[PDB]
Amino acid sequence: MFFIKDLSLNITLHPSFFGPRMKQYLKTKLLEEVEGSCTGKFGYILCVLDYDNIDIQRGRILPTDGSAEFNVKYRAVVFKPFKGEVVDGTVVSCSQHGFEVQVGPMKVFVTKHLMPQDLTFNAGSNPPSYQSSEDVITIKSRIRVKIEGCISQVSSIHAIGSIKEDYLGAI
Amino acid sequence: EAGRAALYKEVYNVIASDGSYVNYRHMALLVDVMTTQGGLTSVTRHGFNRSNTGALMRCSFEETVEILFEAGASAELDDCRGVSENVILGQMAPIGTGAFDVMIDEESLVKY
Amino acid sequence: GQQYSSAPLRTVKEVQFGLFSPEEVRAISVAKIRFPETMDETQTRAKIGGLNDPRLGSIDRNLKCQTCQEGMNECPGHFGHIDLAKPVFHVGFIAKIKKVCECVCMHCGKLLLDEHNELMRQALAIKDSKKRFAAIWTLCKTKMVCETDVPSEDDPTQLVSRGGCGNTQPTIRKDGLKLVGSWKKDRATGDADEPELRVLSTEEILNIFKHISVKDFTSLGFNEVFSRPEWMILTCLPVPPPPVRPSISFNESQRGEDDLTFKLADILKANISLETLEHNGAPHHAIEEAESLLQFHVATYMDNDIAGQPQALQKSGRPVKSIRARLKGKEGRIRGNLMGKRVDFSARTVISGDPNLELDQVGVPKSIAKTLTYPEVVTPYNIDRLTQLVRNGPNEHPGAKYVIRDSGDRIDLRYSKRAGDIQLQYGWKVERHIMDNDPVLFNRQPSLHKMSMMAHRVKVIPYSTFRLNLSVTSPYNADFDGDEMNLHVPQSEETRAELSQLCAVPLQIVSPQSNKPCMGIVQDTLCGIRKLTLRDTFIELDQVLNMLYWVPDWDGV
Amino acid sequence: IFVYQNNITPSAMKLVPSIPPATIETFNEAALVVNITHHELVPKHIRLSSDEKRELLKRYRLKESQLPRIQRADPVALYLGLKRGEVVKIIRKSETSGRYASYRICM
Amino acid sequence: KAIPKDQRATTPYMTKYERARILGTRALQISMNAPVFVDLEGETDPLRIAMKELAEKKIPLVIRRYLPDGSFEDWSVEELIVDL
Amino acid sequence: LRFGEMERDCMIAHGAASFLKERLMEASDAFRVHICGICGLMTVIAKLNHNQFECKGCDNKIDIYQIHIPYAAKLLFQELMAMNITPRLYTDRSRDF
Amino acid sequence: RLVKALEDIMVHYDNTTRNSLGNVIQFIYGEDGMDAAHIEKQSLDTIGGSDAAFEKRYRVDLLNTDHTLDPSLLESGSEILGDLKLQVLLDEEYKQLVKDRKFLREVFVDGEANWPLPVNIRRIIQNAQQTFHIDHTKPSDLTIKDIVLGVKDLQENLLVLRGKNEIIQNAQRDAVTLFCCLLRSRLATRRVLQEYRLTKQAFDWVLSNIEAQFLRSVVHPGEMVGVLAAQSIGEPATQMTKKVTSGVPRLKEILNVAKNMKTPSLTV
Amino acid sequence: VSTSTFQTRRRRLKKVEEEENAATLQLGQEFQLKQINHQGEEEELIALNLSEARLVIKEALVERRRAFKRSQKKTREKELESIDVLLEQTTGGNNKDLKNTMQYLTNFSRFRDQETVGAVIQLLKSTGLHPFEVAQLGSLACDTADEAKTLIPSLNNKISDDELERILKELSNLETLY
DNA sequence: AGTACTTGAGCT
RNA sequence: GACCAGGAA
DNA sequence: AGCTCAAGTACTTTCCGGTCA
Ligand SMILES: [Mg+2]
Ligand SMILES: [Zn+2]
Ligand SMILES: [Zn+2]
Ligand SMILES: [Zn+2]
Repeated sequence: MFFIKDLSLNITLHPSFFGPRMKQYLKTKLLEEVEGSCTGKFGYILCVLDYDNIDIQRGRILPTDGSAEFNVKYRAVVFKPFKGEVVDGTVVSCSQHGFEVQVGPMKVFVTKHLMPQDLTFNAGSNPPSYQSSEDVITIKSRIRVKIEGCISQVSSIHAIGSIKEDYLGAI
Repeated sequence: EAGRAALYKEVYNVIASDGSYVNYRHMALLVDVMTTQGGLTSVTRHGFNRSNTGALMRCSFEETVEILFEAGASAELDDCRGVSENVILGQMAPIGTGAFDVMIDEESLVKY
Repeated sequence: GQQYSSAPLRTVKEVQFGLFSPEEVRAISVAKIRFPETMDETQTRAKIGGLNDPRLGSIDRNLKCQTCQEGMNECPGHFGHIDLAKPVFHVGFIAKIKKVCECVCMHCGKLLLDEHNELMRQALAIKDSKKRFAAIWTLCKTKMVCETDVPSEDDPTQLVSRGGCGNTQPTIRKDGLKLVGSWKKDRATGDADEPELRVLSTEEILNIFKHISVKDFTSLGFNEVFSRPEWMILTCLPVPPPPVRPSISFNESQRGEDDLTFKLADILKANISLETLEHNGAPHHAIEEAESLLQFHVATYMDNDIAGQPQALQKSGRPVKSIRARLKGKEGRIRGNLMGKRVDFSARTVISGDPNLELDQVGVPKSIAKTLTYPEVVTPYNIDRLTQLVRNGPNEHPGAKYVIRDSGDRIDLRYSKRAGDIQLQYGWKVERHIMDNDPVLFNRQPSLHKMSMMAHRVKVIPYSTFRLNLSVTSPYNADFDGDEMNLHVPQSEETRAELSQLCAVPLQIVSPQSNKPCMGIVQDTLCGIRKLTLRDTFIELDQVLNMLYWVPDWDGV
Repeated sequence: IFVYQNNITPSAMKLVPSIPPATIETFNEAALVVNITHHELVPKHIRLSSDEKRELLKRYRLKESQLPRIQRADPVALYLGLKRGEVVKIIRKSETSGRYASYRICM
Repeated sequence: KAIPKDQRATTPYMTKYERARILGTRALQISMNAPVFVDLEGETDPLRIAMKELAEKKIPLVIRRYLPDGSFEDWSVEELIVDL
Repeated sequence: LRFGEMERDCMIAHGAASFLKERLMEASDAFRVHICGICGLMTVIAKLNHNQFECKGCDNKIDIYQIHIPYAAKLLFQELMAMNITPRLYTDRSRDF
Repeated sequence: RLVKALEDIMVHYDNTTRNSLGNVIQFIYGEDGMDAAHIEKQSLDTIGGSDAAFEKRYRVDLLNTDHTLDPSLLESGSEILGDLKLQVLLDEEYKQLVKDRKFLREVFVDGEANWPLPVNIRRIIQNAQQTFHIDHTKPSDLTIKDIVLGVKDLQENLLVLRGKNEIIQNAQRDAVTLFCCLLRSRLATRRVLQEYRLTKQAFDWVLSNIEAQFLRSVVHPGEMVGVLAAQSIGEPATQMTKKVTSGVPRLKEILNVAKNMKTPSLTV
Repeated sequence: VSTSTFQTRRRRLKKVEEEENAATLQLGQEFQLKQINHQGEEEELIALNLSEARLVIKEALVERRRAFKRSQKKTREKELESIDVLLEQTTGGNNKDLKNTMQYLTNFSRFRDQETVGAVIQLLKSTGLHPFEVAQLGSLACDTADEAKTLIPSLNNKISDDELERILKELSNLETLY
């Protein structure tokens, strides 16, 4: 998981920036546009690596307006979860339906029904919890989940998880 | 080759009979164009316009719909190297002024 | 303007022509396309979920599109589809369809010949797609049987098998929109002796084309991805959206639908007759009645000027306007809408010549100077001069018409309450008037020369004629016996550059047409320059002094 | 190279490509009476070696598609015994440059 | 895929069209309040500013010349001769 | 006024490429469409505002480009599609030469 | 038809002339690489004349008391007499001009001497004279080497193609062949010193101007000669009115590549 | 406009099939083992176990702040506070995913110290296991190789219960403390 | 407006 | 707006 | 019946009053 990935990004620049702080404003606009981005294709583009060697290349003057398009070649750390991947995470929310678990940038939600049967919902607890013969699961606790499937919304991926199978659960 | 020769010769004579002078290069080009193919290629609907230039291009002279119909049925792929294609597409053509690209050089932009 | 889109802006690199597989048409379709009625939710003015917009494009000009949400200027069309009750020939490929049947076995779908014949394997190797199809066709048209066993290519005593099927191949002739066959037969090995005579149905030809092998059809002009032969036959009919066939709606209580909307209506109707006719008690000929009829409309919708007689005509007599007809040029989409256009920022009027203009300028009537605009960007260089013109106004001469704010929104100095207290900001645009020494394109048609359109310096002047230097008269072919001339005005900094640097009158003087100058001294000035320079001709001091001063360069000596 | 008076029967005509790699050319005697290559209008054609050709193509960055073409049956092509793919270099006099290089490839 | 500068073969002079596009492009850019690399010595017309940038070879642009085959030579407007 | 076929030639003669485009686009017809990067047609339902795109049936919610062509061509292409011919439009090449 | 048939032809950045298919039409544009505008009729002296007076005009014999440059012509005159080594130079110089004379007579069979070439040399030398107030008396300060090798050099600077390889290099030679003839015929030693009467500095200038003007005279990659050529032929076809069919309908006949022409005719 | 890669794949019309991603080690196209860097040369897939990851972002974010000052001239919970400031100096703040991440990474790393990670990296990258597995093994703490091969099903026959149980033991040694 | 190609049909 | 018809440098 | 042709077809510029849903 948690890959480093070679990527590129076309960026147009208004002529008014064709001054010597050019590569400067470029590398920036890259980090604006790309860093913190999340795409289905590559996942969460987390941190742009190696600022000092970003590839500016030569930029082409577009022909009707005078802006110049650069393909900025770069590389960065990304995070793209998968089905069947096992993740360690922290509980964030908890409800009569299940619990959400924070795994880096993304949340994995575990259904009431994707747990063991004995683990059950305690509405009357602060903060609201899931209790077992021997386990307690609530907002601060740490969980180990099997990612059962992922869904890619706009600037996020969410995913449904399970702790029913072996060696998964509280830790 | 000798065909080309005679071909020019006769074309030159049409122009020069009327008295006018046209520079060699222009007649040469036309004449050369008819010729390079392998023999005499008519400057007509079913002559030059049947070569393997762009579908869209050829379609802009004489056989328009008939051409595009064929273009689809044989899955022609238009290069878009032609003038006319770009004219149809609203793109600047590779024509004079468009025959080449223009880049900023960040380097020299900092040197000055 | 037209609105901002986050989508990446590119240029077309390749155009890849192909054929619609039905599946694709069903797939792009934002609606079928079920009812011949245009709209009128039963008389109630508003579109019917059935023809134009059951999600398609939009009418109304208020009231935005119901798929994208965007309204006329922005929303292109959106395609619909009608499911055809029976397969039908695309009129354009009846041609090719026939020739393919002539090439392949009309029963099994094997190519009639292969690498077992030699001329065949030689045509097969022809690099050019189109040419090879022709080379193949002439070979295969003769072969009148799907042969099972072939003399091998080592010795013709032991006959190697190729593909199955014995079946004789029909001889095929077109009977306008119908393809009909004629099989040799046998009967005591005679025949014919009156051969078998039936008509090839779409559906069968279709099935044969389907069975045609990927490698086989690929040897014919085709492409397994972008155009399979089966797709020369129509089962799913893409329905173009209103912007292609817009209802030109005079006043309000009167539609005025487009010719195509009608032809589709017909197709729709013709399709419903056929559909219910077979789903019901099918009198098996009244079926092939409506079959033919559908095939006809779907034919004449694409092409109505067909060789085989009748011309699908509007009630009135006026024949219907086929899509084909819209395209065949000199007027007509390709030639007259694309290779040429009517254009903005242009003007024309009577010309007359001027002995007092300089060669490369053109006298522009103040009236036109005041109409014609140049989009100038607010900049520190021009900011005051620009503000001056704006305050100056649009009815005044050297003035301006519109101010365009950063927010892409347009200010009309003709009306805008703030047309006085209008305060320019760097980066806005003032569309100002055409002013002295703006480079412009002057052009006298017909335009057979480079030199027939040349860049000139503007000189705004009175009276209503374009005035031009007498010596530039000849490369335009112009005489003042009433001939008008067009003037176009560039809008970009880039384009004026192009004009002044490439096609300015002075540049065009010596010309590659004939390696000589293409304009010179003419008329009065010529007639006079002779008289002037005789030996006889002398000039007194009084006059000489004027003649000298008149030369605008003169060292004053 | 068979030089025949009147005709060669289509029977015999079949035996012509029948012994590769050897190539066989038929020429009508009556044609060969005047040498067309000596005509005023008929400039120097020169057969290029494979090596020679590869270089032409390289130095002009060309696919064979892009080269001007001589038909295989072309009178001069026949004289030189051009086989398809072979390229000839044509040297002509120029009223513009004096001498001029040109190439045609065989169809 | 671009030819190395030491193997360039095109004219080392600048072509009518190259120049017209260079002048036009800069003038556009100047018009759009881009940085000017010259003393506008009372200049105010983006073309004339550009004609002046060109006259002093301080235009930070590059012509990319394409060959029929697709390859190319990049030339600095610095290094192009302007006897044009 | 008509910037006709011949007026075109004359500019091509001049090699005045941009001015040609200006006259053919900004001085007239010019228009913007969104196209799919898979199938090459104007299919895309650009809800450009909620910033959503999609060429359903290509299922492509992601690979979308915008282009500036003359409406007449936009028409011409719809007209061809209407007549079962697909003039697919592509923003990258493959062939070279 | 003409325009539509040639529209996509243009000169590319390698001087090649191609269409949208990148097929070669001319290898060098107009067989000569020159832009049509930069060209004027110009008389190739060398081609005509009696062999008698050709010689009188061009031959220098430093080995012969009557055919030397009289020392009035240049300062070296008195000491140049009998100089064998120099004579080898003039002997190339002359042997070349003669070569050229035969060559030109192979090209222009009729003897026609005027032909449109780039760089009007006549005017250049005129300017040289009026620019440098050349004294149609006092002797030049040129050497035989100055003149002979100056021209030999200037020739190598008339560039039309550029590549570093034999095909391209040869192509360049071809392209330049005719102009070079013109050049050598106008700048032969005797001619320079006796007729034009140039001083060293004048000649130097004349050479430099020639080179420049020549360089000016090549076509600019991008030039759309397709439409240019068509238009250049079609437009004069607009101003149009043994008896062989001629004018407009013969032109029609030709472009059509008509099988059945009106006035077929052999000319034996 | 958005982000592209180096996988030049030209999907001409043929939409589908989009093979599902599982740890049957069928990750994306964008993540097969044969990758290609901007020298065009084929390079192998890069995966990080957190810590290997934490150290990459930390490092890059650091040498980024170094440039932010250059150009301007003319205990885990205790690292959390440290890191939180580094984001405030190099990160555009809106990027709350990085902050969310550096939290998690800081609190879930198995190897706090540089060398220690290199040691892990050595140990695993020698099993020839697919980079994904090699990552997950550095990321997920395990004992019974039953445990291991259950959470990382993709392993299985790839390496013996014993060998993998050896490795696993070595990992728990390097398991840096807090 | 005359030539193009291509269709068509009639005759031996 | 189709379409038809007539008349101009 | 097929196969030859002559005789059949459609197709090859810029401006500025009527009838048709
Ligand atoms: Mg007139
Ligand atoms: Zn819509
Ligand atoms: Zn069969
Ligand atoms: Zn699509």
